[PDB]
Amino acid sequence: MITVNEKEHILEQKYRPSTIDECILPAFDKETFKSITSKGKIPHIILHSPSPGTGKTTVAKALCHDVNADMMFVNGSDCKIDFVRGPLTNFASAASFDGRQKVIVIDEFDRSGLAESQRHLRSFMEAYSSNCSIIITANNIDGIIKPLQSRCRVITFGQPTDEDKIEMMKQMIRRLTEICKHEGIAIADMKVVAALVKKNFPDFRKTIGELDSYSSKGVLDAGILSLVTNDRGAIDDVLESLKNKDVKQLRALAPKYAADYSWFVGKLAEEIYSRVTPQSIIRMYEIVGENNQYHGIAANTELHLAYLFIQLACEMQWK
Amino acid sequence: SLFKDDIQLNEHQVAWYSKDWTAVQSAADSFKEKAENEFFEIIGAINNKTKCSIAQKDYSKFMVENALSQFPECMPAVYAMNLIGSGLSDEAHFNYLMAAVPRGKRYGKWAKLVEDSTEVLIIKLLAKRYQVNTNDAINYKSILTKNGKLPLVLKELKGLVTDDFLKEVTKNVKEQKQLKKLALEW
Amino acid sequence: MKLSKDTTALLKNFATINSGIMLKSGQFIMTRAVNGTTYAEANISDVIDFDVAIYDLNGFLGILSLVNDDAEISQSEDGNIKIADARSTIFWPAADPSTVVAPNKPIPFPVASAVTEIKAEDLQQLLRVSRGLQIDTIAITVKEGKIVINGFNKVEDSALTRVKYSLTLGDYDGENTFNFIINMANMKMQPGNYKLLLWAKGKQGAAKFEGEHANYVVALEADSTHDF
Amino acid sequence: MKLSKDTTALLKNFATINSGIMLKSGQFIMTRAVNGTTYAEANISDVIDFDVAIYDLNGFLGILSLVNDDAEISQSEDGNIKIADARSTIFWPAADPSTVVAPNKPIPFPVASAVTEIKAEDLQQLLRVSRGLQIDTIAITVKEGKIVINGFNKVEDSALTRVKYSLTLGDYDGENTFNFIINMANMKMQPGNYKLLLWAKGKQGAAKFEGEHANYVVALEADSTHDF
Amino acid sequence: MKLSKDTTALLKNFATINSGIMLKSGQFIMTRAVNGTTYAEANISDVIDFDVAIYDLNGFLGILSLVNDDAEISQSEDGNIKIADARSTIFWPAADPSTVVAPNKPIPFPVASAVTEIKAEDLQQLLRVSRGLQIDTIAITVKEGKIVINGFNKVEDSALTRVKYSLTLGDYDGENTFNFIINMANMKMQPGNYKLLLWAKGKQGAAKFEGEHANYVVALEADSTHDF
DNA sequence: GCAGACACTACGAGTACATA
DNA sequence: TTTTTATGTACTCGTAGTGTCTGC
Ligand SMILES: [Mg+2]
Repeated sequence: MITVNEKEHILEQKYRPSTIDECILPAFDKETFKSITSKGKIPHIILHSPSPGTGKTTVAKALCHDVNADMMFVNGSDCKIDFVRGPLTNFASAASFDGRQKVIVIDEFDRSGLAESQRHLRSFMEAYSSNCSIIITANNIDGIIKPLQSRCRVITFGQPTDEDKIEMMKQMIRRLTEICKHEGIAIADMKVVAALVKKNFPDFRKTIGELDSYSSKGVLDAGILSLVTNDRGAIDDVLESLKNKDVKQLRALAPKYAADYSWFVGKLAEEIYSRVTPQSIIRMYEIVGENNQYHGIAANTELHLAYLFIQLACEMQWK
Repeated sequence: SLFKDDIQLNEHQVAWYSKDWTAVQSAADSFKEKAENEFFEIIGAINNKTKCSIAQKDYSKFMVENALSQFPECMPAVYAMNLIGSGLSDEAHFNYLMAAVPRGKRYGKWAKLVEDSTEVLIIKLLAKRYQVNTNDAINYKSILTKNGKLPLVLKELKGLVTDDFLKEVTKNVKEQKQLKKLALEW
Repeated sequence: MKLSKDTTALLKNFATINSGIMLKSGQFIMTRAVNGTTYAEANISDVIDFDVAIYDLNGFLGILSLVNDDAEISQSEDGNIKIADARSTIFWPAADPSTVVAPNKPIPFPVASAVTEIKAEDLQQLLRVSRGLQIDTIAITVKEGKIVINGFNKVEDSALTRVKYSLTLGDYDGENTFNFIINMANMKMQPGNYKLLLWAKGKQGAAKFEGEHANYVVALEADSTHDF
Repeated sequence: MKLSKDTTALLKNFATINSGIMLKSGQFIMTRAVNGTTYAEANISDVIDFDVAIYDLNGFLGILSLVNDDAEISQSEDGNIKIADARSTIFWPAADPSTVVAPNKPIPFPVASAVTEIKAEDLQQLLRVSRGLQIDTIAITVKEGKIVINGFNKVEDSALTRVKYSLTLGDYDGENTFNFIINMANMKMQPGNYKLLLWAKGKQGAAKFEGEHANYVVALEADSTHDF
Repeated sequence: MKLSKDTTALLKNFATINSGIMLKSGQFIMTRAVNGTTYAEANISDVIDFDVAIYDLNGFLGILSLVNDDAEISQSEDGNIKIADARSTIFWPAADPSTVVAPNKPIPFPVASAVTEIKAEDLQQLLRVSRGLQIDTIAITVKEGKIVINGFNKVEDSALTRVKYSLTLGDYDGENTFNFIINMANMKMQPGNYKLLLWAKGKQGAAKFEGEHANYVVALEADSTHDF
């Protein structure tokens, strides 16, 4: 069932889906794409994530493949005004001689300095709408000028329903399993495959890219599961010593993370937010924020970190 | 206008097929339509206590702080992220505000002052000729009405109104009503 | 179906009324301004032996300068244009008819409401003259019996009353004084001697210059008042 | 009063030295920078017929390329100005002298410690070497009996040590030693033959460039060094 | 040592390959691009008498037009480059070799997989057309017992699907079959007749042009295909 | 030979991000 | 339902102006 490109080793690009069905998508989304390929003609479309690797630029090529379009594929950042005047006007005006929908795929078109090109395109789209249609791919919509969103069906990715997420995940697990059969990767514990999917959910590219790096040993066993669910750096020793309100331990961990402070302080905010009660949140930002703020006035940085710990130990009421 | 049968080719089709780009351009310029933002669904969530979670959308510590800066119920919380918030994650600065500023509502109008565009040009002028910063310059104008007759001095300085200087005062053809205005009644 | 110094020359010109063009089979060729204002027909030596539309003429012709004069042009296998040279070959794109404005049919000129003529240097003189002093519009009309042209600058002479150049053509047998106006960028015809037929039936009128190579027809301007 | 093709060009040129200018009646113009670094005088053949101050020069010479060349630039009926044209009339502001830095000092270059000439085509070569060989200071001095120029690079070569450029200007006969350094930035003349008169006693001093279309005088940088 | 027009026209070429260059004593000079894609070797008129590294080639060559066509050159006491003129004199920063990506020596070319030749008359027409035809890459394969060359538009094309151009080079004596694609961009050779040396040991593969002046090597494209 | 036309530069517009 | 601080620094785009060089 699975398309393999075989000119690539890089493996998240080896398994890039050929057709709209091979693609793992939300139900309504897949159905709307089937609907489109059915009518045989392709409208102007925008696909956007903003979460990378949800399949935007893959489904772009697939849509073309299904309707058998004559398709020019173009790097967004390469598509400046002189390109549209030049190469694209040529293609859009020329007649495909098998009677194929002509389609211009502009990938990752959300760059800011192309707004001039995008406006120039708004007039173009109406002039050449009879021949050929445009499929834009973007990570961030606001980088697509409003009159281009007016002219398009804007389809929005990787923001599935609670049910879609549950189905999509099953579908992705089935797929990974199938990729493993093909690749010679032994699955000892299915739990690790369900874990890789869940871990990186919206992003299907990283979820496959992961599989490559945990396959060093050709097998996925309970031992790999520890590294997949496990946290390689973490904060745990501090978070725990904080809850326990002990000090000698906090006093000792200070020098450890004083090393790079701006990063540590960041994690601590991110990680404590989840682990503490609602008005402890508001207190924790005032405490961490103030501490971060004077860092770099404070002369002994290791001490300044100890001071932060003592402060949070006392005032944090833990859920 | 010969031929006398043309299903009118739209403004665009003519621009392009004929390939004069200057007409294609003004056809481009047609939709420039500049507006954007949706920062008020972020303010709204901090207020109404709905859920956004940020991350995905662009965030402005300046824009969120200023918006809330309106209603005194908030100032305590904004005051906070103002002293302390410099140096917090946008993710954080947001999470905080969620858990501090409590009620919810606000209606729109910010407070912006009323500029007498003329009075500003006049102070901006005085501070130029006199190499003083703006507060003395205001003193000078108060003084310079009540004797020494502001027309005497505005007449000397009408000299430098250089239209680079006007761009510093207002932003529109209001700016050209001013070139003329102190070139006149002194 | 090779092409000669003669036939390419006239084509670089049609390329200036309209960038692309549609040519059919004959010793016949013709174009038009996408917007209407202008037109041009011609017959020529070499013989068009197939139907094809072009997008980038000025370009297409440049490409021809690079092969052997004895280069035979054909309709290529798929249906684009094969330009077979000596020891090489070029394939230029046949363009989609529906993206090139060519004349519906070879618009047939009515009978002359008026008749007169023009001289090559006179046309050379005029063309040369206008832009220099900023002129960008003109007007043919009866003056002291004969017919003359009066060049204006409609940018700095809005309502058309400060002539800035003039040329006499030949007197006027018939009898009424009319006033015909044309934009200046609309004067694409190549210098040489042209017989000048003029015409009118409503706020609509025309003007078909006849050369010894090809014919050009130019619309009028909205505020021209015939005397019929 | 009317301003010629050659006068206006010493006006775009005096703008590179002062935003504003004050020329008065006569056939003499002169200006020098708000930072007293740079003095430029020029005798024109259009006779200025009154006393005027402009906050901006390079702004004015703009509303002047448009108007035709009659340009009876007279004085407005309310203290401002009137540019009379073949067929229009324009009004530029006119600044209270308290808003323009004007030289006021047609002080006369004392006497030359040493004199020498430079050929215009050889200003050429230096104004251009320095551009892409990256020079930003030079030093005029005596090598092997003639008076040379050295270009350097104040930034890369912090103390004028490695010479990126030399130029030979015809021998010195007087018996003195000197090293006059000028910051290329503060050098702004349109090319041409130039008499070079350089004066200094002890530590105070300057260099005077005599040219057939203007005169130029600038200040030795901090460290210049001599024995006059 | 001096250099003539002919020499430099070369180095202005070798500049477009590597903006720097290292060169030593002899009548041989060479450069290969930083990124490992092309390379040229040269026997020349003028004679090199000392080793030296030039960081900014494209502009040194420039400085050189700024004095007479004869000025002599050498290694300064200052271990830099001295361009000395009749009247003036320049001193061009000789750079540290560390930083000028040059080739240690000269690597022989694999006795060629395939041989043929190309007229310079012919190759001018390829470049000439390529502008005209937006030909960005080419492929040299075997069509019916003869060696052809095909220009494409990798941009609009993508898969090199349709041929926009096709010179016809030599004939093919041997009995392999291949398709060597070449990035037009990578083709930096002063025009003149060449012998062509192709090579491939499977995934390995390159292309050598053998001039009268210098030899050039360019890398095939990623899926140049063949049975060698 | 000079135009034409090419290749290069300078500038202004819009975006951005770290500081206060 | 509302709408952008001031200073300094960096980068991309389009275009217009600028200059050196070659084919019919
Ligand atoms: Mg993508």
